[PDB]
Amino acid sequence: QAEILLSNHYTSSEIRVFGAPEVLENLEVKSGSPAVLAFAKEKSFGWPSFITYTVGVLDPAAGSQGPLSTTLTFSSPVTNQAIAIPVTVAFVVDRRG
Amino acid sequence: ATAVSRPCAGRSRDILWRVLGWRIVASIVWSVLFLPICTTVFIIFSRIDLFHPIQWLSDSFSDLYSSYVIFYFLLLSVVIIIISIFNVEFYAVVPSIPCSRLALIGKIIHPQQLMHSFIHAAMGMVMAWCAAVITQGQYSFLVVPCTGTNSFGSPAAQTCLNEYHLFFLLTGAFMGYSYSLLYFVNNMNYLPFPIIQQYKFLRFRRSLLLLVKHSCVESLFLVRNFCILYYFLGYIPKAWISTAMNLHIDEQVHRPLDTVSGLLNLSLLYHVWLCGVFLLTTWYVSWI
Repeated sequence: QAEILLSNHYTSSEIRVFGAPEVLENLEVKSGSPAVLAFAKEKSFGWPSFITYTVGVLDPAAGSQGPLSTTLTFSSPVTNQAIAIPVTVAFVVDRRG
Repeated sequence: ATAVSRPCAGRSRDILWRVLGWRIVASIVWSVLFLPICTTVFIIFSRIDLFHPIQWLSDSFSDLYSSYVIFYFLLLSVVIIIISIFNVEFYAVVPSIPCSRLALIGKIIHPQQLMHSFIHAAMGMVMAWCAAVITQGQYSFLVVPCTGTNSFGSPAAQTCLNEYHLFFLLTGAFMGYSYSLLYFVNNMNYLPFPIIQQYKFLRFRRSLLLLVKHSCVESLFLVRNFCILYYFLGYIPKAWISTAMNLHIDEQVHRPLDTVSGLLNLSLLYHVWLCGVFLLTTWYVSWI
């Protein structure tokens, strides 16, 4: 996933960060807003090596005040490498406008 | 318990409903029956171009038959019914003359005459809302997405407060308050009977031409007074509404109406004046 969208119909999403096993072992995750979280679901060190993170909203009320866009940064101090993914949160009392 | 012992407090009103009830109902029906003649004229005066007058007339009818104009006409008919009903609370057969300046202040601060100025401010704000959606374009909505945010970072569609729609709504509130204040200050609520009774069509055909001339001048004074009021206070509703809804301000695309170099915009001033002419004419038609 290059960007993430969270809403009434997609309350979470599942992104894989790929890398080398040592870089994935020491992989931090940092959100630009406390209303958006990510947790590690599964690690694979077998090729192609990855970690699936389940990403989701902690508070739908923060997601109701407007389209909350933030970033989710995955970073590994062992290589000083980081990847930052946009996250849009949009929770709606939907119908015709 | 306890419906007993007051039959004369029926009978005294029940004769008043025999004599006046159908006269009130006929007045309410005629107040609504003139509303299409006011809304057609409001669209035709807001759509004016001077180079393509065939398209001006074409597209004025394209809006007139549109389902959104039909809905706002049904809301505006309820507003005119309620204004016609408040003329039935507040009428006087003897003029409520203030024998001192303190008596005039005490008349304005009377709780029903205050209730009528709050309710007319609300009806003026709702009528200005209907008018601002009927004039479309930059007037149409209180909230607009930020018009320059090409700064890749945050795919959240950010939102700004539409200061021109706020100026429309707040002019409507000021006009409704001012009408209700004028209604008790001038004793417009007084019913002087005619020295010369006359058939209704002549009695109205003689007064409507004086009213449309009055509405055009009184709207121009109310917009002039509101422009002076906004130049000293506009920031207060503006900063309250931006904080209360967490809305931004597009200070790069729009000039703020706290500034004389935004507030002197002739297009806004014309459409807000025309809204005041529609407001005053429909409300004074119900009163007449």
